[PDB]
This record gives sequence, C-alpha cells and structure tokens, in this order.
Amino acid sequence: ASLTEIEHLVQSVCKSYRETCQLRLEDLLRQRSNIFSREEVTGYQRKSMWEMWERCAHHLTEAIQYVVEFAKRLSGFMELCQNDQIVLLKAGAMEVVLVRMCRAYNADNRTVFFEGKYGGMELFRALGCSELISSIFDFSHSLSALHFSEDEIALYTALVLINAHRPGLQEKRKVEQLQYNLELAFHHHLCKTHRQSILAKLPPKGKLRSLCSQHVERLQIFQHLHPIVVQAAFPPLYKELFS
Amino acid sequence: KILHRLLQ
Ligand SMILES: CC1(C)CCC[C@](C)([C@H]2CC[C@]3(C)[C@@H]2[C@H](O)C[C@@H]2[C@@]4(C)CC[C@@H](O)C(C)(C)[C@@H]4[C@@H](O)C[C@]23C)O1
Repeated sequence: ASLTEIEHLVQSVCKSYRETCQLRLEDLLRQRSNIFSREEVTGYQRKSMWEMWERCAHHLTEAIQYVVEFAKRLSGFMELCQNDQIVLLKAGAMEVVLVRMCRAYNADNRTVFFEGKYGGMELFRALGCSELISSIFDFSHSLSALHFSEDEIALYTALVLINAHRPGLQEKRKVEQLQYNLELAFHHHLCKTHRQSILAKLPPKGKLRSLCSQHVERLQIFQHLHPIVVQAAFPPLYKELFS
Repeated sequence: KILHRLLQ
C-alpha cells in the first residue's frame, strides 16, 4: 500500500526465488548441447513403465521441495494459518513447477533437461502417457515464446502460488491482500521494464489446472495397474500431493 | 503427514 513498499516487495520475491530455484539458469544453458544419443534414448524407451514413473516422480518431488522452500521465504506466506499454507501448496506447488520447468526447455530442438542431458518427448515413451507429455512440452514451448526474465518468473510464480480463489482457504481475505500486493509488484515491474505486452500473452488460469488434472488422471490409471509400486516406491510427498 | 513437517 505504497510505491516504495511495492518496489521493495519486488526485490524480496526476486530474492526468494534466486535462493530456491534448484538449477541455475547458466548451467541449464551450458548443457543445451549435451544431448542424449539415439542409443541412450532407446535405453530409456526400453525401461519398464514402472521404473520410469518412479524416476520421474522422484525428480518432480525434488523440484516440488524447492517450491515449498520458496513458499516459506515468500513475504507473507508464513504469516498465514497452517490450513491455508497447506491448501495453497497442495493446489499450486505443481503449477509452479510447470512454470519453472521452462528454464530447462529448449525451444530450438524441442528438448528438456533430464538426468544430466537434454531429450525430446520420445525420451518418455515408456511412461505410456503421450497426451500428458506433449501437453507439458507444448506448455513449456508457449512460455518460452515470452522470453521471461528470472525476475519475471519469480513474480509470476509467486502469483500462481498465492491464489485467493483456492477452495478450502479459511482466511480468504488475508490471501486476497497478499495476492493483491503481489499483483501490483509484478505489474509495476513490467511497467518499469516495458514488458506489459506479455500480460495478454500469459496462459489462461484454466491451463495450469488442466495440466495438473491430466497428471492426476494418468497417475490413477498407473496406480490402479500397479498399486504396490506406488505404495512402496513413490516418494511420500508425491503421494501426499497427488493421491 | 509430510507437508506439515516440512513447514515447521
Ligand atoms: C508427472 C510425471 C511423474 C509422469 C509423466 C512425466 C512427467 C511429467 C515428467 C516428464 C518431464 C519431467 C521429467 C516430468 C517430471 O514430473 C518433472 C521434470 C522436472 C520438472 C523436474 C526436475 C526439474 O529440475 C526439471 C529439470 C525442470 C524437470 C523437467 O526438465 C522435466 C520434467 C517436467 O512426470
């Protein structure tokens, strides 16, 4: 509720993000030419479905952990009640990951960083869910067309997380105050850096809900054909969030 | 269980 309070919110969010982003951008850019060879890709396509789901679920969980830590350092988050902190994270941890991951996607060759190197979606054929994979690559693609800055990613991912429309929130208005302050910080920064054109091009709020949904739907199909593998080999946190 | 623990 003041121009410098807002300029200052921007820096703290940007700062929170740099401290919690898991992979440094430089490194992800270095590695772009470290591409998987055809033999390696075959190696992956010939791993069993369940070995491959388990690997993907561990990576996702590593990534989600950084998202929690981002939440904790977020100005305002910890001052909410523990019901709403949980609600917000259950809903949006993954959505945030869906945005973060575009730093690791290369639009020139349609690849994504995974286990050391870059690969295309044919890398993940063993999972048996190519509609989900290609929705994720198409999402990453469409974000890469906005050429985000890190500051822009910080501010926007803070807004994804801090959504006052989530069902289950008890202290709903305290989330609106926090949201609104972050709406402002973000919009101010785009105004300062001449980037308000990107607003019209951002994904519909629908789109992140949809991909989160496909994920849950394919999970259930998998779980139903491999109940014990989920029970015995899937990270607890993954199961907390997605079962 | 898990998320509560990470938050405290
Ligand atoms: C949902 C399941 C478990 C099942 C279907 C396939 C997916 C979507 C697979 C396909 C691509 C996948 C490895 C994804 C993982 O979650 C998380 C990762 C990651 C976000 C997780 C780790 C991140 O540091 C990084 C490199 C950005 C990954 C992405 O570069 C690729 C991604 C997004 O996982």
